[PDB]
Amino acid sequence: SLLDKLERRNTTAKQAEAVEDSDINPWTGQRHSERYFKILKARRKLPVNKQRQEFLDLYHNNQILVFVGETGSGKTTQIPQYVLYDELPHQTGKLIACTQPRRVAAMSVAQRVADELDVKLGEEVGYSIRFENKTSSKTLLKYMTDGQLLREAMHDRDMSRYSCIILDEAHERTLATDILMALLKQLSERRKDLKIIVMSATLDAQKFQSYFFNAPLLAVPGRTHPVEIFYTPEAERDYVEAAIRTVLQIHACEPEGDILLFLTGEEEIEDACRRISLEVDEMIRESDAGPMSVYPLYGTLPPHQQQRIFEKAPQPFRPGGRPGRKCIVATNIAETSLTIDGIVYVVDPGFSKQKIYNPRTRVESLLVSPISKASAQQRAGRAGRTRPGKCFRLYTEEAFKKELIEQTYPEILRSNLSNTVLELKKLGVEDLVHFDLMDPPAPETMMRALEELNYLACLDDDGELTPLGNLASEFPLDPALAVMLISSPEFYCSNEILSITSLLSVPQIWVRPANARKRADEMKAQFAHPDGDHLTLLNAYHAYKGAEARGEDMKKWCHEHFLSYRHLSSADNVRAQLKKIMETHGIELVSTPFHDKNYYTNIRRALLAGFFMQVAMRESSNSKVYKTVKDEQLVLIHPSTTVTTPYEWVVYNEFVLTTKQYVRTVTNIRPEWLLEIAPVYYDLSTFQKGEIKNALTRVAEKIRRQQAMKASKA
Amino acid sequence: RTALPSAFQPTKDGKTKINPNSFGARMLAKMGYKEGQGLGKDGQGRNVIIEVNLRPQGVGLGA
Amino acid sequence: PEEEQGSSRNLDGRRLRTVTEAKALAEYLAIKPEMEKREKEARRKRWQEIIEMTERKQEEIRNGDGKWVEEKEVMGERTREAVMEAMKAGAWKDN
Repeated sequence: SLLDKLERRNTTAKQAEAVEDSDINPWTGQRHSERYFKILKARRKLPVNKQRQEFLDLYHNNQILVFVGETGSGKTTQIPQYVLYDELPHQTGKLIACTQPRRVAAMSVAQRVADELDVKLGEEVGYSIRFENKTSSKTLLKYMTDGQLLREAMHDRDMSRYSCIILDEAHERTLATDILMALLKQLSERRKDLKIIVMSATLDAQKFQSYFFNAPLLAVPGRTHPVEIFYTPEAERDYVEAAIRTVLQIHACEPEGDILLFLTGEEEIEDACRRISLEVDEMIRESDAGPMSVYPLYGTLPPHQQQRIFEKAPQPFRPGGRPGRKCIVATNIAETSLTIDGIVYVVDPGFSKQKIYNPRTRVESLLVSPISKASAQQRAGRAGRTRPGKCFRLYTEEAFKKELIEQTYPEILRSNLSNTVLELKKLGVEDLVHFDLMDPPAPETMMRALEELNYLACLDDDGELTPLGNLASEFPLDPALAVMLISSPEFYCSNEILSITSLLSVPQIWVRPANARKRADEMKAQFAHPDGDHLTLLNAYHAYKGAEARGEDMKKWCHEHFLSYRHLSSADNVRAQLKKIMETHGIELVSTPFHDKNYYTNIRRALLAGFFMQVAMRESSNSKVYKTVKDEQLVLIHPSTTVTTPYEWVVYNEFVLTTKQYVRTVTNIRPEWLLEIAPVYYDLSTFQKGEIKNALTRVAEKIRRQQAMKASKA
Repeated sequence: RTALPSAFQPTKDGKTKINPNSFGARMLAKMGYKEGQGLGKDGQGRNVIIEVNLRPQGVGLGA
Repeated sequence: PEEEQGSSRNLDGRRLRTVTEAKALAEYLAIKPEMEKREKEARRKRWQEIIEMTERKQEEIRNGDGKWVEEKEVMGERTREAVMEAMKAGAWKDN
């Protein structure tokens, strides 16, 4: 056969091309089709096959390699097929791994690889995602997310099931991608039989080689259509107004072509779209300008909105007049991995919404920050795809050269590392500080993550992983959610706590449209509970399950109740996965009776045990401002909270830092219940400032006096 | 189990100090963390966390 | 320097301050209608928002604490505990 004729780590590019062009495909002993032949011809015409011989030589001569190439060159698809052909997985028994940043992108790449190889999806080419493993025992190439690769490394850090691993889209600098890169570097240092490939599209090839200790770097050439870059004469305070004026000027004077504008938020994008529609109506009324189709692509858009954004531009009102234009106000979707046909003009305000987690108070926020040079280059590359384009930025050239950073901040510094520390402890990395990491996090952040793990009983005082930490690492959720699910058997509310944890892991299901805000508020009040936002979410999930059992349409019921059907399905799948994991681990599933009055108290106690770290207490009876004990954070309650009366203790699942500091997803709890749930974290002997800890100590003294009175009376 | 103190203790000036008596600090010291130097194979990582800039809403780059 | 010598003359016998004021009035005539419209809908939107605040307070009146609610919860659990100890000790004295 072709695989038997090809040698491991010695297959030539001509031999691989002959095996691909052969009428008998030996992956499953099948016959090649016309679509497979067309895909092979396209891969040969692409620049990946021109440098395929050099890539194979570099992979044979070096265990770790870096390939830097432009988008569309074929590094995501043609490199893995050639790597698998050179590795010959039938003679080794180990598969090929393709690490990707996005699960949907990994699934699309796996489907494209299966279509190119003329094999069924999951048989030879497989896809691995969160709670979705579409693979079989005969799979040789598997595309998996960075989180899936991290979970596989935590399950078995030896990585014996994978012979060659290629991590693509490494320029995103994700925390899981960095952890996977560190694990791959450690595996390459331990055993030389594993092949490591790093695919990049930026100018960080030298940095990647320095991280991989002078790995062989292969550059894939290939250009695209030209883009003329223009800069504003000065920095504008009103970025939205400047973008609106630039879009109006492009519609009035510039030639035909779609224009993509860089916005920051969903409400700002909607307001800008309304203003652009009013301006286009005024221009049509006065100067008889051409038609303009406004399309929003912010962080909260539906598939219908995405299809309307990807739809064609409107036609001109009259022949020979101003041509029609499509103004797509996108937030960050169109910056990278987006192909919009007809896009010619780009408006870059230089501001985008990025997520940052400050470890000083452990507060996560989505703040508007200045754009980077990499983001500007990505926007310029997105503009002018099929033809020559123009990209105008609202910042000076000197400002973009100096003030704008070369690369964006990484997700390791933008988020916490408690899950990474738990995964390293499960895999066996005792020396986390001395671990071979190219871009490790801060020592203060690592100490905070280890302290959080010790508070959640993921690690002991010496940093060793206990059985609770092993169970938390095995469970595909946060350590706090795993601790809540573990402690739910004591509270006898295991099913409700698992549903709440699944809903917290899944995205927000509450839909509050601007034109249906009253209907959304009415639905939230109908499906809400006075115990807390977690109780309201549990009641909404129970109502959705009851509607599904009764036979009503899930999407129609979600639309009627202002809910998200996709988020509800994701929460149901996460709850099913958590129940399967609990059944595998022997965790009992119990639920309190509905007629029992202690069900809400048990649920509140389980929530307090799960998330006792994020607990806030009211500063005064006349003040609505709460004081979270995490570094004494003064915050408020979010307006989406369903609790009409604020509680003495509010356990908050999420903390959002904005212009007004508010806490969302707050459940009612008492200080005595919190101290009973977590006596180690809420110890009065180690209690610091201030009066909140003094009140907790007073409540503990009152509980001790009550216990003494009960012992005296008994 | 002893009540482990928080690693990032907020002072009266609003700054978070790394308490060396914390369990996380003890684990980092046992692993080989050095004060003023980042972790990793060669210590090339960032020694400080990413700070979010409080830029105005609807404000362009460089403003 | 032209501002210092605004009363001096050009070669065509025209005062530098008149050149400057002609340019400034040209700019003012170019900008005046659009800023008139801007302040017009600024007034409209501003006192429309004032109106909307007034009906949101009207609706708040139309439809109308923490120590209170946890005091209610604690006396409820204490009354339940009293109930269980009462029929654990046999305190049936109803009529």
